[PDB]
Amino acid sequence: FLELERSSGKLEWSAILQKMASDLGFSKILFGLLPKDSQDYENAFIVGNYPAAWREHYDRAGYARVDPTVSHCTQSVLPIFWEPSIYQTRKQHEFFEEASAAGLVYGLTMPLHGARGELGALSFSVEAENRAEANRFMESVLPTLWMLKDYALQSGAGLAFE
Amino acid sequence: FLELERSSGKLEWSAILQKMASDLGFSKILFGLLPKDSQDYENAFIVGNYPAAWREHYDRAGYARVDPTVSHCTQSVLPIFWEPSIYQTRKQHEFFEEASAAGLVYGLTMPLHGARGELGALSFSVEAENRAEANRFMESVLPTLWMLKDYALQSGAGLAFE
Ligand SMILES: CCCCCCCC(=O)CC(=O)N[C@H]1CCOC1=O
Ligand SMILES: CCCCCCCC(=O)CC(=O)N[C@H]1CCOC1=O
Repeated sequence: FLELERSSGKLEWSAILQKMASDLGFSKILFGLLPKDSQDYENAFIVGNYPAAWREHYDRAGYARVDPTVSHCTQSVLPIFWEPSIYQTRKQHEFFEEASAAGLVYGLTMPLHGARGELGALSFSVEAENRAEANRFMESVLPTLWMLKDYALQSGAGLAFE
Repeated sequence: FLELERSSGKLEWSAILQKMASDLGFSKILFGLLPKDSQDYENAFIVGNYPAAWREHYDRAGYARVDPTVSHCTQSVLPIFWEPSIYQTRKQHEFFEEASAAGLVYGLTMPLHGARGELGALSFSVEAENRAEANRFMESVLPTLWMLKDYALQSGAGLAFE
């Protein structure tokens, strides 16, 4: 946890975060951050190992307005699991189809709301065989994730905000 | 935690928040929240069972501007433990000495930063003989408190202001 805070720069910070996520049994992560009052989602600060094709397509298609995890983040400080039922609109249906093709089926997103108005998300995706297995897994590590997201946010904003 | 989310009104929500903190070892607590950019701390939505003399005295001589925990809250999302490591100035000396007289020797403060810009603090005080035991009491449930502060924040911001 405290290693995040000590890491000099983005690159080593990112590596620490990815490894910590890997330890817990997640295969993909995204840490994404925007400053206060900003809605420039396509130029957010992004770290992690999401597929670059997904990231580019997402930004090009403006999926930040479509991704149900992102609207949720703008509205809440509580985690959102990537349950089928968060994908409610036709476009979110297609979003899910496309996210699945990129390996992003099971996971959750922890909203980030930093001390200086930063808005963001920390998503963790797990490769699982079914929704029963995935959810039960995420539920096991959730208290750890909960502390992790705020440490990530404070240190991560700290390399971004300054 | 969901029993908090379902709370209809402030009084009802307050009782369950007080009960839960109490169940966790914290006989004194303060949930205080401001809307976006409200620096008038005496305007803040306030629940908990801090001694009323302390609160009114606090909200009148601008102890919010002296309290090291509030300074921290405007800069961090991470918890701050109440200790001389944070009370070090002379103006912060007597703050602690006075907080001590009111029974607030040991505790911690979870900064609050809600999704719509809300600013505030959830503070838990614990009764203990010494700081070693005090820290044990707090660190043992810190993951639970971490979840509780965000649950309190989301539900709370929706009752205070909505
Ligand atoms: C506020 C920061 C800007 C947003 C960066 C992109 C946010 C996300 O990509 C959220 C996220 O992890 N969504 C997941 C949900 C299934 O597919 C995804 O890509
Ligand atoms: C943003 C909220 C506006 C003012 C709310 C008061 C917050 C606090 O009272 C912080 C707090 O709990 N300080 C602790 C430290 C020892 O005595 C106290 O009263």
